Amino acid sequence: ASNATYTVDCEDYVHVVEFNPFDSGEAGSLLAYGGISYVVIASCRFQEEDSTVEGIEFKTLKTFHHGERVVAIAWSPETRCDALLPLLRFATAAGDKKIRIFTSDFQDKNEYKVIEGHSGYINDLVFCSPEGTDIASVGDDHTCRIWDLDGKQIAMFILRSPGMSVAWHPEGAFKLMVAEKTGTIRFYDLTTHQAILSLESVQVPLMSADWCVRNTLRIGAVAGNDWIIWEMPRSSYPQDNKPAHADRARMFRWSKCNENVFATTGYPGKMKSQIAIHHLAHPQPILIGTAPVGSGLSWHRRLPLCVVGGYRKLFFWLTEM
Amino acid sequence: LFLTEAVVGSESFCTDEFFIRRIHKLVTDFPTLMPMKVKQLRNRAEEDARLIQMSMQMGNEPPASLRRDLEHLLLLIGELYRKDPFHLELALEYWCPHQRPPQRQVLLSKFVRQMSDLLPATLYLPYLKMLRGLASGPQCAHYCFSLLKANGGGSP
Repeated sequence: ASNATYTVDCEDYVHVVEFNPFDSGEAGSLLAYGGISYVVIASCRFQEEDSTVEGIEFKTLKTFHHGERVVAIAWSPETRCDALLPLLRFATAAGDKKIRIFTSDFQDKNEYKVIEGHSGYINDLVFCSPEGTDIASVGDDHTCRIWDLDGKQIAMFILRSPGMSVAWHPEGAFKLMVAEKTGTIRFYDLTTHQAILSLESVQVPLMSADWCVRNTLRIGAVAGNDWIIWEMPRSSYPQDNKPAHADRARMFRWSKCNENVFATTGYPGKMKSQIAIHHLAHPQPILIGTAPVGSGLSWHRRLPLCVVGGYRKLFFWLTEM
Repeated sequence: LFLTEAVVGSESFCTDEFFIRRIHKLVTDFPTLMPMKVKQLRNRAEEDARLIQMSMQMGNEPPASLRRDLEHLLLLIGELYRKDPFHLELALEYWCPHQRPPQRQVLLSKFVRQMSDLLPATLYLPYLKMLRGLASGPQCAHYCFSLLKANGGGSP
């Protein structure tokens, strides 16, 4: 088990962690993490980006009182730290089945809006517009729902099982990916409000799916114990299927810098949650990390670096390319 | 900036009367043929400047994304008339007392006065440099002299 390259202390348990995938106009990479009753927004700078930094410079920028356990965080594309018009916008899902949109100027103006209408737990959410006006959410009510920033439901797709992950297509307009617990991944067009296509996993339950940003034909997921890769439009069947974890895989995320590298996490388990970093050319994980109990997995935008939340700590692994 | 540094930079520009006339026409045609756009832009700039500057003044530093084209514009006017080889007292275009004041002369004179009304601290220097350039050619001397003198009759 590799030790984490960097470790940052947190006030409480980290339930979710997400790097800002967008350019905020700052030299540092923005990071959001959700606790039991709060969301923290921080800036991270690494020695690999700036030779004036020894290891990791971690600065808390803002803390938002949430009052509920945060389960998912989505960054808005409008998020900017530019000194002329700073705007922080992100969405959260929590155990109360509500979405909260937070807006801040990083000064005194801190607003949040509550969106209601899911009848079950929300499992995942994303901003599903380049303009950052629309939010997609999925949950245990067997719905995928589309919301404006006004909290009005624009659209609703009835699922055949609980929606487990949702992702916007990185290049193609109007394409939403929805991963269902029974192994089906569906693609929806938000203009026509129609399902375009599905993929099926060989294993169940399907727990997380992500798009490869560097190769928009590739989808990766975790189902049962295994990680699964599809290459579109070649087949509805997996191209690759290999073991990820000895007992239940939970999260899958593609590296933002390398189309052959991805991370998986094991389920919040008695054997301390393993992070496994995989490279498609290798039959085994290139790195196996241990986090004592960790939830959330996110990749840095530029560096070959991933973060996992744990017990009062963030753990960072740099992958040698 | 390019017209200021690269064109007039040439000391040979000092030579051709017809160089000065053409550029003079190009500069006078812009406020005459599209002043609406011109004014839009002026006001925009003044305002943005004021805003960001004041914001920083609270405790920050001015945004690296600033662009003072007006100041470059004021310097351009100052440098263009600064010295003319022809010595034809062309700067006369800046002064409105032959002609029952040609509409063009009135608008330009209004431009010089409008720029003096509630002058932001950031435009103070470019404006002086502009005036400096506009007071060449004796007739012009006297006229702008008096103009400004009276305008000061509080404007920084």
